[PDB]
Amino acid sequence: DERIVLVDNKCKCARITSRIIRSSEDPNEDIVERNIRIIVPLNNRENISDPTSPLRTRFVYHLSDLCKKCDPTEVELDNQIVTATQSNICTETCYTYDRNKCYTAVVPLVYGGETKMVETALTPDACYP
Amino acid sequence: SPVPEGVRLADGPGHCKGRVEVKHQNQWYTVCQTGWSLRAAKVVCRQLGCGRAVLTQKRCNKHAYGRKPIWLSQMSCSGREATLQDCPSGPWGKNTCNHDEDTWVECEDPFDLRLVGGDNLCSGRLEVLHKGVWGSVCDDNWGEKEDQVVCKQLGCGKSLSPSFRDRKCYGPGVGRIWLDNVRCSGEEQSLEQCQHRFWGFHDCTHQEDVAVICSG
Amino acid sequence: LPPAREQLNLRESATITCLVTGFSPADVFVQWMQRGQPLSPEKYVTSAPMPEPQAPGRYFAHSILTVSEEEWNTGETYTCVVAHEALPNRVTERTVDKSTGKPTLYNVSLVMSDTAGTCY
Amino acid sequence: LPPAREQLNLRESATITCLVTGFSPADVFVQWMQRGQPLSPEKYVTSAPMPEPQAPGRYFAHSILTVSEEEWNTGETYTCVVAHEALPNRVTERTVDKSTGKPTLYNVSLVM
Ligand SMILES: *[C@@H]1O[C@H](CO)[C@@H](O[C@@H]2O[C@H](CO)[C@@H](O)[C@H](O)[C@H]2NC(C)=O)[C@H](O)[C@H]1NC(C)=O
Ligand SMILES: *[C@@H]1O[C@H](CO)[C@@H](O)[C@H](O)[C@H]1NC(C)=O
Ligand SMILES: [Ca+2]
Ligand SMILES: [Ca+2]
Repeated sequence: DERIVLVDNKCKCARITSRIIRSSEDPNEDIVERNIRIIVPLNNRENISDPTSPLRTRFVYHLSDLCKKCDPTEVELDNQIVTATQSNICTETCYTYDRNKCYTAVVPLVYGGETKMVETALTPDACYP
Repeated sequence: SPVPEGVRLADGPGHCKGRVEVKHQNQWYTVCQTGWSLRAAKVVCRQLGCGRAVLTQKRCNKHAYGRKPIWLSQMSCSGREATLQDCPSGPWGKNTCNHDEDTWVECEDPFDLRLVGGDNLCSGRLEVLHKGVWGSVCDDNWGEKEDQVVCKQLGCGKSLSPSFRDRKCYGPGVGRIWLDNVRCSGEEQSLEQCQHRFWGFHDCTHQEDVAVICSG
Repeated sequence: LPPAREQLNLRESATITCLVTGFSPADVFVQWMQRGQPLSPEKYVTSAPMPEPQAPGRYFAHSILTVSEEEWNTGETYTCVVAHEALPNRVTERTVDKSTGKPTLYNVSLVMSDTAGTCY
Repeated sequence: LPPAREQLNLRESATITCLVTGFSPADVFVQWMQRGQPLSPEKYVTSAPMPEPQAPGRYFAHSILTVSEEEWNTGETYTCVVAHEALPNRVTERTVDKSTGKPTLYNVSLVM
């Protein structure tokens, strides 16, 4: 209740919260706190959509490209309504999987000579077809 | 002073765009009051029910055949007030229309929704009208609360919680994914009254669509 | 389950097991592969399903595949594919190698740059 | 005003602002010196006096000097000397640097 969520990334599992604590009583001596929580996977591979990819042992977390806003907002100017660009900075790699997303693959299946490629489910359960 | 019987917005594409035409007693004329802010345009749009005012401007008169006379009173309206009847007007007098310019107003297309692909309606894929195009709604966040809001608007009764076993009978879509991350908390009256991301921005695929089955 | 630690020391061969449990009825189809290449019907074996003593109505079976010690030490990948009616997409697959599954050590590197950037 | 951090992040230059208000009458002269050596007049742009709408009778202006990113990072110092008749010694100075700020802390936790 006393914390405000800024970003809730799922691919990098990054979550940032900010909070002001009323330390002492002088209004000019209150500290501003920034919390970062990162969960890293140790079993996932380089490309989450290809099981043959090698393992990944290097993780990079840029905070300038995480707390960024990229959706035009509406602004009232007393004579019209316009769309405004939040940031000008606006291929990112997905470290972990997303529950709200489904991951599938193509695999050759041989039986009596004939080969039937069928869609698989890399994720354990995720969504249903 | 005359009381406006209605507005018609003639000489424009459809009836949500054109020139402001106040209905004077008997014969009606065009109005070019000064200080025409968006607040008066909002009341004008609400008169017709088109939707939200988006733009208002005065255009140069280059042989536009402005035969319609001009009014002789102002219509200072707070915008949040009611129909043109309930907003103060000056006591007749002279006109503020010095430069001969017509007043323009641009309302928006009204909202609509339907279910496509289900038998006898009340079931199927969700399509929402906006900008004169129908499109699909993403299922990234589709709780049970977001299901009942659509059902009562079309009068299909309370949803019976059909799960996803029978949601494969409608298939995917081909239209643009207009809405995403829809979160409806209360009943409200319409889906647009909820909190969404934006019109045209999504991170979904036509495979992941929303299927709603009400009681019928 | 990856091959046992004390089996690789003899440097003869390695055995990988694919355990599938908790299903009904008792008709399953397990096929092994190596980095997208279907393997021969002769290198792996499978057993008929048998009842589970703990929970009645759910069965289990397993498939055993053998591989050369040098081939497994190189770092090749293997996949287990099972076909049954109960699955949503009706086929699932899982992948194991040397680096994943009872490993020796864990090497991780982390970089956190632009920690004082603009958030707004 | 210390330079914007995002401007430095993008790595072109930096913006130093010298905001001076609350003087009367309208007579002010600001200069830019580095390490005790005044800089050329072609290094900063000087604004002009203009009344403050809130408090009548007060004027204010400012001056901005652009510095190279490497020069700002190397630790060079800058200052904005001001001259006004009403001042006691007719000279007042404010000085900032990269190190100008409040010491921060890092409560890093690693859960193996
Ligand atoms: C990670 O894996 C995916 C899936 O194999 C790669 O993208 C696929 O590329 C093939 C052709 O090589 C297409 O048939 C698929 O449609 C692609 N997938 C999707 C979802 O479009 C992707 O290129 C791989 N990334 C890297 C860096 O190798
Ligand atoms: C360090 O973490 C503890 C909780 O583990 C917290 O009480 C404390 O405030 C943190 N230190 C700082 C400087 O925020
Ligand atoms: Ca989804
Ligand atoms: Ca989304």
